[PDB]
Amino acid sequence: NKVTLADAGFIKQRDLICAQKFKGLTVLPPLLTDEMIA
Amino acid sequence: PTWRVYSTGSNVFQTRAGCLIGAEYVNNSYECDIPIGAGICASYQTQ
Ligand SMILES: *[C@@H]1O[C@H](CO)[C@@H](O)[C@H](O)[C@H]1NC(C)=O
Repeated sequence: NKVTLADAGFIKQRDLICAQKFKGLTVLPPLLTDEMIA
Repeated sequence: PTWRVYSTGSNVFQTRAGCLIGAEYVNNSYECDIPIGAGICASYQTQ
């Protein structure tokens, strides 16, 4: 709760900072989720 | 209406990395063979 993530590679549905997807910048989610790192 | 002109109609599974079209989602847990993302993996196993 002290590291604020930006995108985390999740699916996108007043405009947020994630409007870089429309210009071709897509963030991929990691293979190992946090439930597996835990 | 779509730039990719091929057609793929099969079992649909929704992951947090995207939609997986072409693979069945079993309930077992095996070693990761082909990584996809967001936890799940893919493999070529018999039944
Ligand atoms: C995807 O579509 C479903 C069906 O309406 C919806 O419930 C869900 O919130 C949407 N987004 C994600 C990230 O699954």
